[PDB]
Amino acid sequence: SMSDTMVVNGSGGVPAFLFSGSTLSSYRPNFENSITIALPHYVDLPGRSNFKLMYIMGFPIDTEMEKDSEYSNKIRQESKISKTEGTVSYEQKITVETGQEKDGVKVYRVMVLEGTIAESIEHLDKKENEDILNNNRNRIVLADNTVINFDNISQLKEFLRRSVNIVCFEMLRCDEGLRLKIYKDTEGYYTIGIGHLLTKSPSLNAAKSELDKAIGRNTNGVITKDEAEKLFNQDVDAAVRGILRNAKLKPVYDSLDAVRRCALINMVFQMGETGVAGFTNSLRMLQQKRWDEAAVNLAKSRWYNQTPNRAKRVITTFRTGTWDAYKNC
Amino acid sequence: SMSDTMVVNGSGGVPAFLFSGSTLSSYRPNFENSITIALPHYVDLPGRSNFKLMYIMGFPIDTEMEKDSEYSNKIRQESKISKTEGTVSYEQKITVETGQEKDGVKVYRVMVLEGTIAESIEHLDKKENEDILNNNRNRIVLADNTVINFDNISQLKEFLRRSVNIVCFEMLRCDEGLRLKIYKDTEGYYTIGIGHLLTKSPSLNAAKSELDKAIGRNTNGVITKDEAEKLFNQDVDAAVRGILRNAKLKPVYDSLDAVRRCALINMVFQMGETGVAGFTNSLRMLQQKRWDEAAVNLAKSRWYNQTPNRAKRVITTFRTGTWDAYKNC
Ligand code: NA
Ligand code: NA
Ligand code: NA
Ligand code: NA
Ligand code: NA
Ligand code: NA
Ligand code: NA
Ligand code: NA
Repeated sequence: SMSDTMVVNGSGGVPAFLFSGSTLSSYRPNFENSITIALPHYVDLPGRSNFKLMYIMGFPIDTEMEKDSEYSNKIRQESKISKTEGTVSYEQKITVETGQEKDGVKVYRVMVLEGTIAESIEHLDKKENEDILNNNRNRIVLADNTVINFDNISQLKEFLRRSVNIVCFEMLRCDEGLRLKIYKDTEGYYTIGIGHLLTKSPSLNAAKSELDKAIGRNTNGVITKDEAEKLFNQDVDAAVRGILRNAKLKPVYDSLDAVRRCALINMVFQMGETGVAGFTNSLRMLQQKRWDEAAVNLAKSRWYNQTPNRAKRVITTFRTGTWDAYKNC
Repeated sequence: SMSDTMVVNGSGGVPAFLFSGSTLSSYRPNFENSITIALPHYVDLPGRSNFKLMYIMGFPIDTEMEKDSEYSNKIRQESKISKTEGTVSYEQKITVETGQEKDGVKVYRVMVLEGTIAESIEHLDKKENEDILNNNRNRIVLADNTVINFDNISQLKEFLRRSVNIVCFEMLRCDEGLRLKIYKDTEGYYTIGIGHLLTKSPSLNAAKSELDKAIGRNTNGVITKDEAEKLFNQDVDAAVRGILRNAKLKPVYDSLDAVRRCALINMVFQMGETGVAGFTNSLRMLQQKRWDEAAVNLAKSRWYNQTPNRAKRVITTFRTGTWDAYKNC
């Protein structure tokens, strides 16, 4: 007929932009002739059940079908973990995929294959990955082969950041408290959650307006426990973003392990970025991993003199890289 | 190891730009679920032996392997047709492919699937196809499943144009002669081949310089029969290019069949583009397919009066759309 399609190019699809962008993967299959990389090659991911991958042009495609097949996976179970408020334990590897599904067939491009949460965060922020992530369904395939389906890409990125930032949550809760209703801090300012300053305005309505903006709903000044975690995530993200823009803080931050990063973030929560940036000598000792020397030097500061109990806890965290000071808080 | 590749994107390959550009194909397979178009689907091309295609994202891939396989073709035989000077009969459909081969494995993207030569010419000139054609090996798979391998894309395009233009060759040979050595035309000007004017200069050296430039070698004023065909192809191509830029000639040309196009090209060879563009009424009659009226009107012209024998032959070609006037020339 006249409407028959005679010319095909790369437009559309089904899923969209399927072979665009990049994939991060420590695993790299070894098949064999170089000129046949664009031909499909199938492999079972080492160490995993029901995890067959089809490679095309070096990219992995994860297909699931209800129909039994030697070339696709069985339909995977959905995880019970909340896509809105849940986390994945921060040390587990994850697989991040983007694609489409319908009528018992699922076709997903693998974007991160058994990567860390932090690797996943950086990878999904790459500009070359915007088109594929923004135009397809995004999911995580967990280490146990269950799946978390996300409503949109931002929800997935927020879940990832929540999973890494939660590592600092109980530490800051210990030091700053956790409140689910607006209260006044020791300076008279409206605050909620884990030391989250809403406004310096004496207007309670203004504080509620700020809270509603941060949470994204009409809270009437009351939040859930998970929303305290949401504000905390926003605050940690802001702190880290500022640290990385500050030539006095980036090198030390880049050098620290997760637990010690929490201690640096704790200092920023307490005294602000500029204040922490003033600790030139102690920061240098931390960057050089001179833990005992750093701890000794931090204790000689006005910070330590003003709040010695919290400072002792933070300093022990820098000295040891453990949660010893926060056990049973 | 530290050099291990952890990030893969679309760069390189193996063959290069394999899923770029567009494919022209009257045939369109019917598989089945929309979201699985990026998964490989295999089909045997209807009406052909040893012609299995692998479809990915709507594009066909033609693979050949020495190793026996249910998923690739047997190695195809090379055609005896000359890649430099040969042709394919102008009514045969052809398959144009671009790709790579080595060590008994061949992987080719199908660019035109059983298309006409004219369709192939237009398709391979599309800007979106430049990258894939310029960076891979180009071949034609003929209707008999034998293959013509081209040294580069220009050689393939020239072969295609030669195959369509040869249709006019014996007609113009009949009317203008064929000479393999430089001679002087009736106006004293150096000429060769099928009425190919080299220069109006009285310098034989200048004529040889022009000839060497057109042919692309040191000819010393002597060409082969196939080189007369090369000059003819260049002249037909130039004539057609001019016709399509001329608002007075394009509509009639667009409307004519192959044989009648040769008659219009014959007129341009004889009297130049501007001269042919003067035949407003006769061109209009041709465009409207009023063959008898056009033939009657063309015979009333000064052209007919000056060269009635050639004009009678050209006019019969416009009247009938046959080679009747050129049989046994
Ligand atoms: Na790893
Ligand atoms: Na690593
Ligand atoms: Na990894
Ligand atoms: Na210091
Ligand atoms: Na056709
Ligand atoms: Na057609
Ligand atoms: Na066709
Ligand atoms: Na006329």
